[PDB]
Amino acid sequence: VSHFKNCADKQLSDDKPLQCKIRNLQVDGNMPKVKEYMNCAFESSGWAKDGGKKLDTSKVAQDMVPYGFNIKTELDEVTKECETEFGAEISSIDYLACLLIDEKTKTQFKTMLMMKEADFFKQNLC
Repeated sequence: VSHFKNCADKQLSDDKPLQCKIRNLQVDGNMPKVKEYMNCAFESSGWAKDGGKKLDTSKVAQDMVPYGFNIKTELDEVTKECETEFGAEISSIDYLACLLIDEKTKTQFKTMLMMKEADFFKQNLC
């Protein structure tokens, strides 16, 4: 199951340009539809809890095992810093950005994401 493709096909079927930006990991929460999309994709991946307010790092870690990674402690640290920054207003797009910006997590997370969600990320969207 590609959670990212299923969310894109159901929320963004008429918005290939935004799908391209998502493919390129060049989106933020100020763009219309992005907070909604990323909550959809993180929730069906088992990552977003409480509608996007919390992140289950144990599920992220589970998903990374087939790619040879185990950085659960780093995921916990980055997630905690993200929560301190955004507080009650946090959502999945913020957790994504935190993971993609931190040297502790970004390359491992992107490898898992590109491989596990290949059915979305491989598409000719741009």
